[PDB]
Amino acid sequence: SAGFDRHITIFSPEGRLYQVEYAFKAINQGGLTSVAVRGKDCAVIVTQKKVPDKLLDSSTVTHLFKITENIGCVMTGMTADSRSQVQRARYEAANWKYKYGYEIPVDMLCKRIADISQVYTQNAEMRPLGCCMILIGIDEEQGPQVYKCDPAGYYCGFKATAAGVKQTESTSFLEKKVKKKFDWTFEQTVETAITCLSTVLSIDFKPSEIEVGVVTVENPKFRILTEAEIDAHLVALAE
Amino acid sequence: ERGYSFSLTTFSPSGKLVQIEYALAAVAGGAPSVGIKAANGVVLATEKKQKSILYDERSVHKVEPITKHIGLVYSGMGPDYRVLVHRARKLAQQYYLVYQEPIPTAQLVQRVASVMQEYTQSGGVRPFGVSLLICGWNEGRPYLFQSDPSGAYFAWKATAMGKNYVNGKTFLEKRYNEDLELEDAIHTAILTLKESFEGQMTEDNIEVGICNEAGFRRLTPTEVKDYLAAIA
Amino acid sequence: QVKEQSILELGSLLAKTGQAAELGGLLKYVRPFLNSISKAKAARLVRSLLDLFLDMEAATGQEVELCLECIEWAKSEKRTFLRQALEARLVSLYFDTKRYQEALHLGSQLLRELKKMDDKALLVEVQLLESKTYHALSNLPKARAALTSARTTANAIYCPPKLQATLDMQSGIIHAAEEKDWKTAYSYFYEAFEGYDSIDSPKAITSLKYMLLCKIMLNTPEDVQALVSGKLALRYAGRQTEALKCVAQASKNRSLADFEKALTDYRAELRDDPIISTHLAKLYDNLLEQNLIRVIEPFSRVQIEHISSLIKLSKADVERKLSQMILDKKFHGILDQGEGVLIIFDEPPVDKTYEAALETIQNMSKVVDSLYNKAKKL
Amino acid sequence: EVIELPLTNPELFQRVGIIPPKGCLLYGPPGTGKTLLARAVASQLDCNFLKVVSSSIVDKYIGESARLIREMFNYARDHQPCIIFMDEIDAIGGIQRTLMELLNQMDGFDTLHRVKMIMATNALLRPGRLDRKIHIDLPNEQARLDILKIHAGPITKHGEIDYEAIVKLSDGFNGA
Amino acid sequence: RYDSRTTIFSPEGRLYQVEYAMEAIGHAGTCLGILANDGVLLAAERRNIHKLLDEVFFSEKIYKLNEDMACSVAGITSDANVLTNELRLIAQRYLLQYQEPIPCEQLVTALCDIKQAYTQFGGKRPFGVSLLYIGWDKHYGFQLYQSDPSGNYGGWKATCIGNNSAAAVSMLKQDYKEGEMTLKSALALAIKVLNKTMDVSKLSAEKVEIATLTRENGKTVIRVLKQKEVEQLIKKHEEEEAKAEREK
Amino acid sequence: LDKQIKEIKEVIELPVKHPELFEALGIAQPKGVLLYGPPGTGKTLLARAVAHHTDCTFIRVSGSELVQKFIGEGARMVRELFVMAREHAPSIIFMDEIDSIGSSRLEGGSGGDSEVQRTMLELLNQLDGFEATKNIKVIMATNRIDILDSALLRPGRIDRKIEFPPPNEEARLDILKIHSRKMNLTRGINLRKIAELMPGASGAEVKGVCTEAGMYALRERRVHVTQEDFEMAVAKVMQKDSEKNMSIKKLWK
Amino acid sequence: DVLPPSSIMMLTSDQKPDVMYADIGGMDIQKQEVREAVELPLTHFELYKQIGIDPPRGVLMYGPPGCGKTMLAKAVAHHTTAAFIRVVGSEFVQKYLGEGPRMVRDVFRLAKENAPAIIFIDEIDAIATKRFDAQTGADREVQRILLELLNQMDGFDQNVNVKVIMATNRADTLDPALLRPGRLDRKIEFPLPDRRQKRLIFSTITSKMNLSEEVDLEDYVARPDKISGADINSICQESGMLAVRENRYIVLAKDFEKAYKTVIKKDEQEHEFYK
Ligand SMILES: Nc1ncnc2c1ncn2[C@@H]1O[C@H](COP(=O)(O)OP(=O)(O)O)[C@@H](O)[C@H]1O
Ligand SMILES: Nc1ncnc2c1ncn2[C@@H]1O[C@H](COP(=O)(O)OP(=O)(O)O)[C@@H](O)[C@H]1O
Ligand SMILES: Nc1ncnc2c1ncn2[C@@H]1O[C@H](COP(=O)(O)OP(=O)(O)O)[C@@H](O)[C@H]1O
Ligand SMILES: [Mg+2]
Ligand SMILES: [Mg+2]
Repeated sequence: SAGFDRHITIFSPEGRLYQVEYAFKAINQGGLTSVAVRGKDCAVIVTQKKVPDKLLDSSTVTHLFKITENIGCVMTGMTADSRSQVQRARYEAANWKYKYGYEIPVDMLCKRIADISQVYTQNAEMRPLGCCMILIGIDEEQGPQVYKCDPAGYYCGFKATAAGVKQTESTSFLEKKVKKKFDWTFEQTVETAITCLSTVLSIDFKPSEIEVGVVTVENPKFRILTEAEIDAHLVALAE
Repeated sequence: ERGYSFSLTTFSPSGKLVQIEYALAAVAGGAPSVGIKAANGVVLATEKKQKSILYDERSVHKVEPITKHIGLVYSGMGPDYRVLVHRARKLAQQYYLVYQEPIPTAQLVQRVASVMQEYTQSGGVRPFGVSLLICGWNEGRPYLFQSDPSGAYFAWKATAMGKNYVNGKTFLEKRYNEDLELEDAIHTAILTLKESFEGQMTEDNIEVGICNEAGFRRLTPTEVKDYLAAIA
Repeated sequence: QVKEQSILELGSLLAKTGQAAELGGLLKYVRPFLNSISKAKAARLVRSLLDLFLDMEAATGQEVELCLECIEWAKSEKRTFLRQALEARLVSLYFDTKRYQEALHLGSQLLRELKKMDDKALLVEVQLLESKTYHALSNLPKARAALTSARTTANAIYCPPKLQATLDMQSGIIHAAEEKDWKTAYSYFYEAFEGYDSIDSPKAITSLKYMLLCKIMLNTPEDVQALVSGKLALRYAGRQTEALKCVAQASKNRSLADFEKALTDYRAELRDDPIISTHLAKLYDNLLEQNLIRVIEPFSRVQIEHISSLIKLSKADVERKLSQMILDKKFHGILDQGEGVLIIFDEPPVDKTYEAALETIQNMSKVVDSLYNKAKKL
Repeated sequence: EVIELPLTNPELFQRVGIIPPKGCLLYGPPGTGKTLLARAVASQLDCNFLKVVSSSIVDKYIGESARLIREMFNYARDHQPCIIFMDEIDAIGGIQRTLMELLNQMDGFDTLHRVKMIMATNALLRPGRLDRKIHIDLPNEQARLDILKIHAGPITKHGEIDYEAIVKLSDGFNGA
Repeated sequence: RYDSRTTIFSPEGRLYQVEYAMEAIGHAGTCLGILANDGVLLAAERRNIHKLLDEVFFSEKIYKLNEDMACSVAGITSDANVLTNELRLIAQRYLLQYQEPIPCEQLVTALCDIKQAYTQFGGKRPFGVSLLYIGWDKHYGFQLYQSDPSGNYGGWKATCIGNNSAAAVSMLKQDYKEGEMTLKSALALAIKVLNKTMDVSKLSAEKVEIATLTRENGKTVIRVLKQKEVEQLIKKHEEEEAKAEREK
Repeated sequence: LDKQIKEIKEVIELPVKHPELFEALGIAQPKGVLLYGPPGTGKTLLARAVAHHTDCTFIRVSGSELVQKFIGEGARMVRELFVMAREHAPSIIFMDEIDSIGSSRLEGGSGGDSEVQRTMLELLNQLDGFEATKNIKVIMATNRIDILDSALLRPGRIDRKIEFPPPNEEARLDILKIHSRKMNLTRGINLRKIAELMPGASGAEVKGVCTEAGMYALRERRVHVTQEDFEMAVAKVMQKDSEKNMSIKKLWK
Repeated sequence: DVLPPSSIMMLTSDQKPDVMYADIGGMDIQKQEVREAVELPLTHFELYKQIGIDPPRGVLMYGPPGCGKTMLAKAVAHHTTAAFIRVVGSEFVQKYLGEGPRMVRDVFRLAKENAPAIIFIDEIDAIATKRFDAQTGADREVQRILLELLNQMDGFDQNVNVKVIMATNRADTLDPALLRPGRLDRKIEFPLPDRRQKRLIFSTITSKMNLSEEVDLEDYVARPDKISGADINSICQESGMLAVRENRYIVLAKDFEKAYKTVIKKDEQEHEFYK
């Protein structure tokens, strides 16, 4: 039982791959939490921005990476592998554009990412990339879309989601929230995401501890909200 | 014989490829799937439950088309299913290009089985942890085959794979008659999913596909709702 | 194809009109038509027309005659499955007409044919009919064995909701007959009630009545109110459920007068059902026994008139019940009709010493016999 | 909320029907005050408050039972209310089947004097196997001040001493 | 131990992996072939006889390799399929280069060489497929060849591999009349052997597959017996058994 | 098992009853006999039968009685057993389930059992060593004849290894008659048909079928078992657990 | 003089499990089989003698966990007039080779001394695996324990008047020797409750509970979820405890529904790709 968890290509006695689950758990090593909420006409994601050192450069720590002007990603988990996967995703989007013209839909983009991860998991050559890849982006004819697609190679469509240490609690909070059908507006979506993160983390959420990125139908370009916009959204949330 | 339950390229003393059996167990530990072959067409049904209401049920489809007249439903590891379906589509289109005729269900199933077996012959490559169930209508005769990680393929008339497959097989051989029609086959498949289905069978939780002479098509939530209401 | 549907519609209309002779004439005329059509379709048409003919209340005594004519004609035409279906319907008709012995013999004859043959649905139906007829004749062990065989054959084929409801109802009846486990009887009756409700069959009300009777038999009358005012039971509210409710209330208050009044009022809904009638009579006997035992505890020489007044029953009825109770080693005492009292004493134990002494006397007598066998040698 | 209601009003528990509230768990960081929780809640009752931390109750197999499972409830009854406090169950005899049989034995059959087992370490989580589970958070810095004040009370300090900035530079995350 | 990989030699000098494969070949379903003066035949047992399984190919164990060859199979399904595909490729390649049918033994030797190469080079597990070969060639005519997982083939007049291969082979040796068997007699002997080689009584026609090689007017027709003739042969064997018990 | 019974009595009865025959023949008296076969074939039944018509001490040793915890307790127990058997000579020692002690010898190291090995070595010396036992015959019954080390199964410690194949048709009929003697059979209870319905019965499964028929009779509250009851008992006791997963069954074509 | 005579378990009169057959909800077939195999012979041996069938000596309950095997064992223990001994398979496997089989033979000898007796080996799945060609001492110890149990049950010294009851969950990984018609005559299956046994279990567990008029257990019984009896008991206890938490002594529909939703949840993580 426990002797089958040293190689990624060896099946456990009950029909399990232990290394993939181990990478899933490693996702939490960063100690961060990220949440995505898909509004009626917007997609908003908020992730913790931990800077436990005065000498760090807060501008170079942001975890929100822009794969493309129309598609967005937030890497949660191991930093190096997350950045490697973000670079691979940028390459995949560029190649899709170069070979087929139209911008690769987010679902396809990290479906390719997840296929790469799965091919990694099948052939025992490289340790699976221990970093959850949350994608957002407005898609014509399908409204806002947020897709989480992970080391083992599973990608699904999400109305709301989260990856990180506090994933179960955040998803339970979203389920409690996502059910009371209501106007999913830009401001409402950002407020719900920030509220879910605050309750899960139980933190006052100072403006310098969070980083937000929103894609909207009106402006279908990934935008990273500055400190002022985040603070205004927080003050609106409080009152 | 715990010493030989590790490598796929070594023979156990009794002569069992242990890793293939373990992969088959992993397949049987997946999501349910049942398919029935009717004299008029074929029916494929899988239970599509997401762990929470936060998952877009329409983003990932367990039943996917390989060509205009071939289908695919699985029971096991979905990420492996994605590569399996990609290989199946490539094989079907290669056959079409070389022969300019839609690949017959038998040949596509055989080539998919060969692809599966390709991974069960060298150390460092994990056997495909998913058993595919292929629909089809070639030469005016409905087809249903199951390709396993071991590479073997059969011609199942009607079977259920994944969790609670024993109960599904027992239900079959009871409500299955060799002279049914597509609607009755759909009803039997829905019932078979029901007897191994936990919770309410919503339109977004059960995905079905008819694969008759007209071709393979994934029933939209509307038709599934109508069928379930008729059965319910 | 059109002819079959037209004939079915005409038969339905005629059965509405009750022209049984006309129905038989149409059947005989169409006899050749079956030879011109498929075997399964012809058998289904004949079965449907025959069922419609039996549905009408025109029990002029020609129902069994028509069934026999149809079975013989089918045997002439060599339709094994159609003949088996006709025989099963004839067995059901014999049950309904209360001619169990002929129904029993026909079912026994047809059971072997259905067992060798692979049509297991008709086999399950015939075994259930045989179990019901066996129960109606008081042969509970054989009836339960037949029902167990029917259940075994049913858990090998597709049991439609109607067949499942019939099996559950009959097995609940059998369990109730064995007055030892009423919870399982109530569970089976609830399963049958749900199966019948999902089909809208008229037997749902009968299943509900049996459920209420099972609830009463468990010394839990209060649950009847909850059951009747349920999400599914509401649509069936009426005379029968209200009669069961009144009987449950009478049992709850534990008053013989209320029980007798309830039985007298709802005579049709309580005395026309053999299961309900027998079980309610047994419950009445138990209630009378308990009440009489309770009312004689303080007395030692109570006069019969006073005890009858206390129980609110006729003097003769209380006298007969007390006599039966005494004659059956129940509460100890002796009646004296000369003036009328129910004397109660303490029943001296038996003085086991005398039993032991008598046994020792017998043993010593046989030892003396053995010594007689000895002493022959002088 | 877990040990007060069962102790005070067994009638309301018996009125509803659900008798056994036993179970409980305090999984979290090691030794951050786990014993103290069972001590602070000992404000009322909790007299015996025995500790059997990972030892004498199953011992891998059954090593300990009755004389190491009942003798417990024994004094746990011939006396005022007490807490078994089978702390650190993650080190018992260092087996799972014995433990499963351990927690499903006559233990809850008696449940004498409202004695509630309070195991704390790190389908056995369902009712009848493990009651409410609480995860002890790492010592919060704002709480860290609370700890330094109470812990540092006895030591002879001077007036200028400040328990304010220590936590900012003291985030050891362990009570000890 | 000395069975970690095929390349490892035991101290006594035994390829433990090859022996393990040749032992595991016993799990496969029973197949046999009797060489007759006018032709050769093959018999196989369908282990999977579930009612829900649709028979679409009718040749699960008996495959056609060339216009004058056919080979039954016994062993792993994937290995069997790969071996049959390679057999067809080899036969057609030989036909293309030489423009005449492979003389049977050439195909057998090619497959045995492939299997030997697998059992020699490290990182490859031995092909656990032992398959009987039948065919006719201008050099020796009708022949039946046995292939083992180790690549060691051999000419044979009647052999059975798979379940209870030992009993079937022994009682074929007991009652095989050399040079005096006709195709009808060969089929009778094959049915007799299959009747007790498998535990299932009555030798159901659906549970047995028989293919025969005949030399008709220079065509080498490979015929797979239809269920009707299989049932006829089963009934003939039943009547023969009744006649034999008549002596009792 | 007439042949098996005669073969066993040739070693357990003839050598001790009439040793003069062996003295005249010039052959050494066979000492031990080993019973091996499919489970529930009748080995322990034959052992009990020999213990019945024995007129001789019939010391019994189970599988784990000679294992013991303290080192040297197994060897001491075996030595005391053989000394007591010799003192009460003649004697027969029955070692049921000799698979426990007497398995194939394993090397040293943590894996090896060692102690059971020492007990088995003590037994081996006792049965055939420097001191030759006189009038002590050992009957050991154990399934899996191939696992016993090739020292306990040497043709000097175990002379006759009688096989116990699952009863054939006539054997099954005889067993049914043996176990149905006290049953209340009904006319038309043909036992040949019932036996034909048991193709490979372990031998004790025949008794299981008889007991199941009796249990059906009890459940119906009668005292006679009919043929249908026997058929149902055969269908029940002879239940088989197939693979039930076509994927695994189809691996081997 | 000769002085008059618990040891391992030897279930004492004051140690009875305290569970009546009525408490066990809806196991008529299994109840009847267990009574026929372990209870009826002790009392009604006359029927067995009249039919001369040598009543079955062992029963092996097998099925999904939490279906109610141990409760049936407890009920037989409390309703039985014979000595009841309960052991768990994990107990037999001990260090100090020679203690597992020693304890097995000790339990069987104890049953023999005070007979009639019932020996219950629960979770015998531990030492029950198909005997393989053991190659290590630890591997051979479990096989030795199994051999000792087999010899004790149907061996040279027939027990007579002692019945052995075993409960497992696989029933197909067990050694064919144990499932021989002479050691485990009856193999009673305990399938997960269907729409019926679920209702009886709900009514039996709810019988003691205060409950409320507005609570219709039929609403929950008909739900397609496949839950064992242990799941039903957990649902009832959780609903009652939720009611108590809100300072309500009456359990209503909302609390029962919340408890049912909580209990049904058993996927946990599942990692989202195994399915
Ligand atoms: N939050 C706290 N409040 C008070 N004392 C604490 C706290 N955390 C740790 N301690 C100190 O640590 C010790 C408690 O350790 P404990 O949690 O019992 O270890 P373990 O969990 O291994 O039993 C006590 O001596 C106590 O003084
Ligand atoms: N040939 C036979 N004759 C009579 N009874 C048999 C025969 N074979 C098996 N049995 C019955 O099967 C049961 C098996 O018991 P046992 O002798 O312990 O089997 P084993 O020798 O396999 O341990 C016995 O009670 C016996 O009555
Ligand atoms: N029929 C039943 N009636 C009441 N509770 C039941 C029933 N079946 C199962 N249970 C619940 O589960 C327990 C019995 O399951 P158990 O026999 O312990 O399962 P297992 O044998 O798999 O360990 C009961 O104590 C109760 O909690
Ligand atoms: Mg034995
Ligand atoms: Mg249990």
